[PDB]
Amino acid sequence: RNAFYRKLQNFLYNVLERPRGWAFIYHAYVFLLVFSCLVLSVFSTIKEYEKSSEGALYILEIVTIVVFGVEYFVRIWAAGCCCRYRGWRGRLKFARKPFCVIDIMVLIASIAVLASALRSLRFLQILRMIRMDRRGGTWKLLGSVVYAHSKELVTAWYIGFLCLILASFLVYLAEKGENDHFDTYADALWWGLITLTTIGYGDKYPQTWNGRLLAATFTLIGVSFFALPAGILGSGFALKVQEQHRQKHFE
Amino acid sequence: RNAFYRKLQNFLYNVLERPRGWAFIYHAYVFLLVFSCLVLSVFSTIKEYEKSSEGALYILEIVTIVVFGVEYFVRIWAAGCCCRYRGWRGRLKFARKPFCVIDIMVLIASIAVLASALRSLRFLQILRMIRMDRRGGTWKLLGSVVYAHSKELVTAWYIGFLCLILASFLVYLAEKGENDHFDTYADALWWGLITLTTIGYGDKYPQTWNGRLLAATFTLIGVSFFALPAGILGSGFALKVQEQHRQKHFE
Amino acid sequence: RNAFYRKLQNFLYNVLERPRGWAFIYHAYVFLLVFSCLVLSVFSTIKEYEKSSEGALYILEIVTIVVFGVEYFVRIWAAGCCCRYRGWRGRLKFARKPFCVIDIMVLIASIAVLASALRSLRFLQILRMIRMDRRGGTWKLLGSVVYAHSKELVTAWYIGFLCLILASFLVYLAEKGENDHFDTYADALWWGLITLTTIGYGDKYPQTWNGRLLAATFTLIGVSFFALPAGILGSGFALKVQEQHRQKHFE
Amino acid sequence: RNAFYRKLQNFLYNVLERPRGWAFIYHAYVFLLVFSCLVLSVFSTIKEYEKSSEGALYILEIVTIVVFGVEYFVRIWAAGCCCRYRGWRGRLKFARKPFCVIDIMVLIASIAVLASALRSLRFLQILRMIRMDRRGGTWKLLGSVVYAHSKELVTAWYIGFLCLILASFLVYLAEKGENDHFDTYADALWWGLITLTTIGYGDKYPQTWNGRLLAATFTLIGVSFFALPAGILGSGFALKVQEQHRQKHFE
Ligand SMILES: CCOC(=O)Nc1ccc(NCc2ccc(F)cc2)cc1N
Ligand SMILES: CCOC(=O)Nc1ccc(NCc2ccc(F)cc2)cc1N
Ligand SMILES: CCOC(=O)Nc1ccc(NCc2ccc(F)cc2)cc1N
Ligand SMILES: CCOC(=O)Nc1ccc(NCc2ccc(F)cc2)cc1N
Repeated sequence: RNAFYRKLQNFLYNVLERPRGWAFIYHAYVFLLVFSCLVLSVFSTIKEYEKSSEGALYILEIVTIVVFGVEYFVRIWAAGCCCRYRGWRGRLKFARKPFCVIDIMVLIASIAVLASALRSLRFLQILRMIRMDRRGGTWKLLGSVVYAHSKELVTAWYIGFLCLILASFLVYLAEKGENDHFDTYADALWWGLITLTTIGYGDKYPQTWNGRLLAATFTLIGVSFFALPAGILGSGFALKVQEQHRQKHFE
Repeated sequence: RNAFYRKLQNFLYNVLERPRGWAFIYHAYVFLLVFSCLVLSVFSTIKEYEKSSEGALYILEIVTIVVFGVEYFVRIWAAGCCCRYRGWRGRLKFARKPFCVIDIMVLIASIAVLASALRSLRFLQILRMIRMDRRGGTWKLLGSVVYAHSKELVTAWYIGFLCLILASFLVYLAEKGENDHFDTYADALWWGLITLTTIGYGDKYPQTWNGRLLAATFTLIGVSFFALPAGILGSGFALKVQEQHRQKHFE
Repeated sequence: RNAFYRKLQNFLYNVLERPRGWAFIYHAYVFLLVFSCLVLSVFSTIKEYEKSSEGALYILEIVTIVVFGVEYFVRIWAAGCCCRYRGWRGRLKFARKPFCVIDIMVLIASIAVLASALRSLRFLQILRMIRMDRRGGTWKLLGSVVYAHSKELVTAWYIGFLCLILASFLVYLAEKGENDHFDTYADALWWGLITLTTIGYGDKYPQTWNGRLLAATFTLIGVSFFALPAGILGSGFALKVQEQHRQKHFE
Repeated sequence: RNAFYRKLQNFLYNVLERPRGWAFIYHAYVFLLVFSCLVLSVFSTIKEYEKSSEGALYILEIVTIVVFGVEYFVRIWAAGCCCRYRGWRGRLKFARKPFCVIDIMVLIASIAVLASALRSLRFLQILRMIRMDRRGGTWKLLGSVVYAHSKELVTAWYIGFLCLILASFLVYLAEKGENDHFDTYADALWWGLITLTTIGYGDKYPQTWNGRLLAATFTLIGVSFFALPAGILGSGFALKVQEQHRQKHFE
């Protein structure tokens, strides 16, 4: 009962901790439970189905509190696999990690809330989602690629920003008298910011052929400068994965 | 009459089966007949031209049933080219393939429908389109490239999802009292989901300068995080074709 | 007066013909005259400024007919530089090229129109724009890159098309009774086609939480599959220019 | 007091001038002061909060004039580090640079305005933003990448422009009689230009099944040709940074 003790310790703190193979199954399904619990929290908002959803939602709240209670327990046990955290002092200190203690705090809030309250449960659910990280890996990856392309990006942010201010001002001048949409500069900026991202709600549009004519030039330019940073970062991620691909195919 | 027998067997089960050269002509034109049959099925919906289209549509239904009846026949014959499926047992078992039997089932439904019915014919037409694959090659290609970029993508899905929930909640707080668009959280989420994809129907827009001010920041961020996965996959497909290009230029 | 004869022949049929250096100046400015002539043709449409624009437009029509008359003359003369088309037979046959004869036909139509008419002049102006090519180089380049990526693209066109038909049908079912936007399938297809491209006019939007819920899933998928082919072709052009870059840096 | 004199000269004309490390902190924070001063200039437009913002804005105007006055002073002093501009003649001529003299002119306008006026201060603030460059580096980078891809781009601009004119004309013909949106060609062009960029305000949309049918084809094409140049330039920037990456990893 030692090699089984020690084996299951290894593979469990493989799955619970940094997971490799089929542990992504478990990490996806725990994501599903926290996620669907957040969704039913949204169904609580509709007063026409508030009572029905609330019925099922306390129940799924039951299961979610039980799931993460046991997950907290099980990880603390299978954390014996750490060669630095072993037996007494390890497992008595491992729950002292930063993420772990905030995690137990979020979990205990989950515990009491079942023992104005819904604000608390919506937020703790969100921290389950953000609890997905435990490392900030996503933030690290995004920061790296944003850093590598700082000159190209800042080129796009500067030139796009200028096109916004310019086009908004011109349209404001041409359509300040004959239109009620463009009453003050702040309205012309809302209009510029909402066309250049190609959202185009339709609540403010120019209606004199001068406004149409000036928007039509800075539009053709600006809408393509607001769409660069998505294009630049998209290519950056793909290129970076190709390089990590080959580098890893060797080492 | 053997070498002609055997020649036309080869080139026909080249064209009907895995096609190389001018067989893409035939596969495109059969796609046209199934496609245009689906379109006339849509024209059936307009009651102002329902009768005219329905007139022509039973006729093109005639041709389509005849075409695929003969295609079923001709492929079963020219399937003698299979070195594993030869004469009796092959051609008597080749129609036992999974895709082939579902194909004959869809075809026989086509046969009876010309012998509440229009629901059946719209669906069988759809299965002609999905019958285009016979291999799931498109699904394989998409799955490969989605798999290769799982870390970059999940970075985008996580950070975009957070920006959605955050911006929707802030705008909901700033514009819950002075506006009828944002009545419940579920409305604020519909608004967030429809601006961040830059659809912008225009049915819900913020109208207090607090809502405009908070949307204008998470908008500039979010609309570019919802547009990544198209950008990442787009670069992924192009890069992958370049690598298959060179690799094949050798081997 | 021979070396000057022959020199200016060379550099002129350099500029007029396949241009290298500062001949792009001339080709841009001739593009400006044809272009601005088309624009004033559009100003003719507004009856409030029809007369003013029409005033200036016959005048710029004067200059444009004179410009291209002389260009036709000058190119036919400087075409002596062709080692195959020399003196009598060359310059007497060079105007027999396909593009040249259609060009003289368009020019002569320009001549007579100044000697229901505006339909003719709008069209001939368009053929000046399309006359920019003379080779179909742009069509060749686009066809090459579309050809190279046929498998990735057709993956996107197939999967996007399916998502359209599917989402439109589901939304049609959920919102056929409680809404006047979605009356027939053809309306649901117009709605699907206009959200998935993220145009979003706002004339048709779902208004029952079932329609919002089903659109919100196929939206998140579809809007990113309709945006691939721009992303794929965009990366394709950039990659191809890098390869032609290095290849030419050698040879 | 010489080595301290000379040391701080070096590191200061490192930070103020071409900055390397933590000088980006200072250059970001000076960007914040000019930027937030522009924003409060916009809050001046809303007459409901005009007085409150104007209150705080003269104050932040105080700090901004003092900041750039001292920056002008301090840079002129620490400009002794220039091996060509040293002591008397250098520091007496260094303020004779083009950017420096326009900068002092903008600064002195800032000085007098605190000693119809708001038009002047909004513009000078803008020139602080454009003063960020001092070199046109962003313009240089954009021009380089636009130049490198001139053939692919002009392919996109030509083919997209044709699709615009074509689709707008067809829709104009099909929906000129039965609709008030499309009254003249100029309206059909506004509609075409605003759908093809996927803005889609919603003020003009086709409403006869002929207009819907013709828009639906040139839409599927055009909206993807208007989105190329963002895609091409996006890939161009990313590719170019990868090449500068490796080249610099060597030299
Ligand atoms: C992808 C990460 O987030 C983005 O890079 N997005 C983004 C950021 C800025 C801009 N434009 C410049 C601008 C700056 C300030 C302003 F107040 C207004 C406009 C465009 C985009 N797409
Ligand atoms: C291309 C294949 O499909 C996509 O990757 N598309 C996509 C998927 C998700 C997101 N955002 C995150 C999100 C997640 C859940 C939610 F309920 C709401 C938002 C954005 C896009 N474009
Ligand atoms: C860039 C050159 O043109 C494009 O490749 N564009 C494009 C073509 C098709 C699709 N979707 C599939 C579809 C097919 C048929 C239909 F009737 C409806 C939808 C999307 C885009 N963007
Ligand atoms: C990124 C830098 O700016 C752009 O390249 N943008 C852009 C420029 C033109 C076009 N279309 C062609 C056209 C030309 C003239 C016209 F009067 C109307 C249409 C599309 C885009 N996106």
